[PDB]
Amino acid sequence: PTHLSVDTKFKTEGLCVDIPGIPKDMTYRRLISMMGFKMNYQVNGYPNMFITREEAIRHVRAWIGFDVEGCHGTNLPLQLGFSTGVNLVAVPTPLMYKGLPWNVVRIKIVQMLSDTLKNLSDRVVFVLWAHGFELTSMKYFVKIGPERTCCLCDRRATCFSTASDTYACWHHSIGFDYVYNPFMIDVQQWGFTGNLQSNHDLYCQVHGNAHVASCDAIMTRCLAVHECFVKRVDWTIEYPIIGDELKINAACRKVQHMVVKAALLADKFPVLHDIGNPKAIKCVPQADVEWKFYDAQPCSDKAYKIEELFYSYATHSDKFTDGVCLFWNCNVDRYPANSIVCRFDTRVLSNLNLPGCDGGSLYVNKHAFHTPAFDKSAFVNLKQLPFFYYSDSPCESHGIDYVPLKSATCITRCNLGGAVCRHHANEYRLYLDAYNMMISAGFSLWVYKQFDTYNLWNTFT
Ligand SMILES: COc1ccc(C)cc1NC(=O)Nn1cnnc1
Ligand SMILES: [Zn+2]
Ligand SMILES: [Zn+2]
Ligand SMILES: [Zn+2]
Repeated sequence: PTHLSVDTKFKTEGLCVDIPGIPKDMTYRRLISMMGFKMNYQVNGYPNMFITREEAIRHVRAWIGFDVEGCHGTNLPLQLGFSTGVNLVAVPTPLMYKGLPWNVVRIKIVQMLSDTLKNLSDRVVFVLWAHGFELTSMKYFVKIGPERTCCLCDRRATCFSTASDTYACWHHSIGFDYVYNPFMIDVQQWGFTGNLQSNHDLYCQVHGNAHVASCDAIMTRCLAVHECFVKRVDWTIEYPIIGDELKINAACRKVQHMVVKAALLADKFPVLHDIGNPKAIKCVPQADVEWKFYDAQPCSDKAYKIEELFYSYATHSDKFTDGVCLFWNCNVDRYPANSIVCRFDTRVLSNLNLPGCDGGSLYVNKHAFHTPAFDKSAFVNLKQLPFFYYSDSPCESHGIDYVPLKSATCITRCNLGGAVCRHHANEYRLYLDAYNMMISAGFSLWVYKQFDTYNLWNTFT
């Protein structure tokens, strides 16, 4: 059970309005044959055009919703819609394009998928709510065959060119006209009652139905993400490194240690309530503070209600008002005023952050985390945490050329003494790099209103 057997049954009830008379008994093998594709008994890495739900989840970065609506089926123009917002009209002679023949439409498809996916995935997975026309239109822009490599690099081939008779990956496909060996999954096969809009609207109010193919393509991919990442969550699935994952995670651990350590030194809290990851470790192991941990896995649907995080049933909760609360990526509706908070901003544009369900986003870095929509009102009791670098380490070099550092936010004994030493300047610039990496990845930092770095200077006496 590695791939989806071509002899698996495909429910054809969703297909019978575009294709009336379709057999109720249908296998993937017969469907693929009906679509105009010949697998010809080939054991070359492409056993089926269609993939399992499990394989689709492993390749979420490759998901592109796809819908086809009949504008007028051999003699009529089709509107091709993609979860990128693109609508192309193909004539058989929110971005809406005018009627053009397939030979030019297919060039645009390859360009669009290539620009969208080159930094996300080695493939495309068309996410469908299959009614018939999307499957029968594939033959006009898709070619299949054995698994191949790019003509310019070692990556797998995702495109084919009839002009040059060559294959390319998403990075080297300029001028290519066919999508080569794509994958697809039909959301309707999962067992739903009612149409696409009725199932999508149950979970999401951000995607409306403006009655174009791209709206359906968006809704289809949204509903798929809800089913695979919101209601059902899998933290055993690892995802490849496609960008700054390692640097971002390392920056996150540096910022956390810095901010929490300085909050403990500035306001000397006697107790810290660490609410979040059940596998969390003390980010400041040498701190005096009474460290108390509370387990809450990342919320993937709605933000946790703060009232429910403290709901102790028939017994008393701990006194959250005593000391400080640390919410490191533990997303709540409204933070207590005595908090240190790291909250991922779902609106961030990046190769790690994919569009999600109901305003939320699917953040993919080692694991997939569907995150609830960033909401500014969650931080009404707090303020934005300013950048600062703090260090009590000795002014000792141990060792990359140099320019003297002048900064009001380098909180060290040397800067108090009038001149930042080389070590603390090197460490300040590295910390500032890590800090900017974390902010630009989408993370935002918030703190209790009494926080003041001026209180850190007297820790050097
Ligand atoms: C669902 O939460 C609980 C369940 C049972 C019990 C006994 C306690 C809690 N909570 C709790 O004490 N949270 N806390 C965090 N910072 N101050 C208080
Ligand atoms: Zn290539
Ligand atoms: Zn939606
Ligand atoms: Zn120094």
